[PDB]
Amino acid sequence: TERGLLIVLSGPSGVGKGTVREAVFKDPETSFDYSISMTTRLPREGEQDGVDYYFRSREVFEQAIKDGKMLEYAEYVGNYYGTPLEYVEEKLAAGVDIFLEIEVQGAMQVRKAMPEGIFIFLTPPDLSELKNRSMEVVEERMETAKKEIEMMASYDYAVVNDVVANAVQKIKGIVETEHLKTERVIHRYKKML
Amino acid sequence: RGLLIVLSGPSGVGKGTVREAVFKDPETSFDYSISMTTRLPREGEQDGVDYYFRSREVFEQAIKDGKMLEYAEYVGNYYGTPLEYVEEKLAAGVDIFLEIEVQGAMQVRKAMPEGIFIFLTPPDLSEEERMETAKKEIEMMASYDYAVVNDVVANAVQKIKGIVETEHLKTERVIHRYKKMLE
Ligand code: NA
Repeated sequence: TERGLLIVLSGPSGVGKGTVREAVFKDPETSFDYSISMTTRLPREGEQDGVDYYFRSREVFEQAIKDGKMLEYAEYVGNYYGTPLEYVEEKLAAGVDIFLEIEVQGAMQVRKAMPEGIFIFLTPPDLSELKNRSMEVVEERMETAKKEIEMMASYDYAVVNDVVANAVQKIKGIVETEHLKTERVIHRYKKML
Repeated sequence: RGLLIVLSGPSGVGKGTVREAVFKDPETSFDYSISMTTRLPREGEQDGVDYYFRSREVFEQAIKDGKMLEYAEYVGNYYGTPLEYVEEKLAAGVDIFLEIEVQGAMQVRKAMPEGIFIFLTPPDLSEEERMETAKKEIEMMASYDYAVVNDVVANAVQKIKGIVETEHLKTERVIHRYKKMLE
């Protein structure tokens, strides 16, 4: 059993992260597991622990935060929501790739907690077409572009969401390429011997 | 700037077969790195297509003048990669695909680390001399960036295309493109 990879897809709000993540999971060639979040809220109708969420108490959640066992977390209306280190680690050690789609502020928490993850920045198609366009809106668009390029330096790869199908193909290519790195390939061959 | 893609692996692994299939693929944007040789053309071979056919005098002068990226002599015949052709195509934004023997690949690695080194792996490795070969192939592999099994030629081709596209999507390269656009 080769170690799984944590694949983190982020990028600005409205770039199509949700749509790309859905298409990645619909693709018959992918074999990712979705990251299951831990929450302190109680289950709703049809929800199962270990399937929809890891339902835990506030005490358990805060203890996980204090012990550095939380990759990312936030409190949304008195309820904690977060990505637990223990369950991500168990799946990676069992050889399963985990795919996590998250907002840019959440991604920086995950990056600090798990630098071994593969961080993909989903890019607006307008970023390359910026010059093919001073108004306060033009000044804002140029400022947005500069900050996206600066944010991108924290990521491993940047993929343009020109066509959802194209972003999916590039993401599959990234994950396959990461598994072909000789450090990982040698590990497989040595464990065989 | 174009990427230097170096495909290597042991003799008989199918480097030639995989390189031919890579160039037959309609999606390939790679330009084949044509080697220079002092041997005469074989049946169906053309200068500037299959090889740069040159005399020993020209080749030895290119060696002496530091104009070879890598070279070797095999039973009186020189084979090598001219440095200028590579450097010019890379600067013009063309990706270069170089299929070479393991000893040639290590010359290129020393000269140009920025290259993407792909080790084409025998399928029998996962399945006394055979064990010794396997151990040395695993040891060699550590000097390469990626290792691709030649299980099915079509599968090796898609993994190689995937490697080149992924290297193009690295944020260091993507940021460089966007900054130039910015000004
Ligand atoms: Na596809």
